[PDB]
Amino acid sequence: SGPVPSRARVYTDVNTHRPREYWDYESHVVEWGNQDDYQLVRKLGRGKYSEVFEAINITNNEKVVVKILKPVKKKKIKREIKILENLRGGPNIITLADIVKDPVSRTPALVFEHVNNTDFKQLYQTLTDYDIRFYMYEILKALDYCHSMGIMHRDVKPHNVMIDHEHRKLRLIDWGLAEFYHPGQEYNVRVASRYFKGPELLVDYQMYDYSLDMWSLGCMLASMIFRKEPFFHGHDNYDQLVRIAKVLGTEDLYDYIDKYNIELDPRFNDILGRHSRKRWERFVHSENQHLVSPEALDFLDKLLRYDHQSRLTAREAMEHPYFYTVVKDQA
Ligand SMILES: N#Cc1cnn2c(NC3CC3)cc(Nc3cccc(-n4cnnc4)c3)nc12
Repeated sequence: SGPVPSRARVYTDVNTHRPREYWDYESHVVEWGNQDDYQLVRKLGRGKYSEVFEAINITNNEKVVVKILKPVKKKKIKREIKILENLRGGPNIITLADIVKDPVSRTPALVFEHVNNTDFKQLYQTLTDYDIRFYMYEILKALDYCHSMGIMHRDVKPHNVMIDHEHRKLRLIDWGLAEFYHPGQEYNVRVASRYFKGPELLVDYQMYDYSLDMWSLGCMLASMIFRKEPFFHGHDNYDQLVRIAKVLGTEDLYDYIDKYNIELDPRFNDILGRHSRKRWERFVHSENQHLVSPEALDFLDKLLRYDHQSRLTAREAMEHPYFYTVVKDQA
């Protein structure tokens, strides 16, 4: 009879202090550009809700990326657009450049700045220890910004990070799952990719916040420093929690569940079992050691907690000793 409520420990009331129209995205009327300014060059991808193309803007010969949407509810498009507009100009956030509709096909299309992304297949296997720190820092810039701006991404994962390694340039993309944080709001748990889902999603706690992003970020980091993609390799949503439980241990899981008075889907009773909390050494090997340091491990531990309220904030993370060499070097 009742899960215990949660609020975010930071940036809690940011949207409340803004005018309505900032977060009330169903109000948003869309500014349409001229679709004849863009010619499609080649397909790049086929996401869940979109097909993605490289294009040229013929007015200025600018290279651009075009996301043509499949049928989605207008208020979700208004949501994606509103968040992009609110965040435009923020550090390492992708820039929305324009919005167009095919006059006949009535299909909306988002137009983005092009990033010359070297492929995350082969990039991630040439990344030095310093490289990872630098790019982890650059993602945290984006996350602290969007959080301070009342937004949670909700789909942080390698595919949604664009890196031009030649120009040491990073952009957090795909804001189509992002939502505004409002104290006491119960969100949809059917979000994020399986391997990147935090416990709150898996146990069905809806009153989550920005700290979801910090779990996902931990997942990314783990896979990068231990060179194990994906780090938590679940067979389905249920088993994903088990993979977490096999590392973080069942004791803290049940403490988390008590505190928030969560009702576990009675299925979980079977397969969760009892499991100790493992040390990170069980994942350190000769081919990864050159990426793992005590400071990296300390950092990771403080991202990957069941209790969303005890995970580092983006700002806290940025102050971690893991990034001292990076922070000092960025002068
Ligand atoms: N935004 C952006 C951007 C910017 N650059 N870029 C590149 N650059 C190509 C490698 C040169 C690829 C690329 N690919 C891609 C593939 C599937 C889905 C999405 N997506 C989903 N939601 N928004 C976007 C994007 N996206 C981008």
